[PDB]
Amino acid sequence: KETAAAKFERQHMDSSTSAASSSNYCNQMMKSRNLTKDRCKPVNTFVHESLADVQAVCSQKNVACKNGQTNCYQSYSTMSITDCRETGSSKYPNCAYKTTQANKHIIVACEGNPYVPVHFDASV
Ligand SMILES: *c1cc(*)c([N+](=O)[O-])cc1[N+](=O)[O-]
Repeated sequence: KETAAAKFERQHMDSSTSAASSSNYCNQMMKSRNLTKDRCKPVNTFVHESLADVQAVCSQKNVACKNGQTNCYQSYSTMSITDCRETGSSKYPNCAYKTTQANKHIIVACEGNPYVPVHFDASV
């Protein structure tokens, strides 16, 4: 029902800001995107770039994915990202996150026609 593409946008895209606003950013975002309904994801990354710049990653630098496949692409530039990692005080359903601001290259796996991002592989 929710495509892999759509799930990518829900889990990782945040074009509404240039960077995380407060230390509570990950707590608010994890909750509002419903990323903590099933369990507390241990880590998550949000990307603060336009959808078009992120989709364009699929025509950028081709690299190997962690699983060894070859449909992974690294952004030519660094992108503004927010790192969310569970704190020592997190127990489902009361997940808790540390928000960290970063600027790094993103690596995503792409698939389909249109060829779009479906999985966030790593940040470099
Ligand atoms: C989406 C986001 C997180 C998880 N999870 O298992 O942590 C699963 C899904 N999903 O669409 O299955």
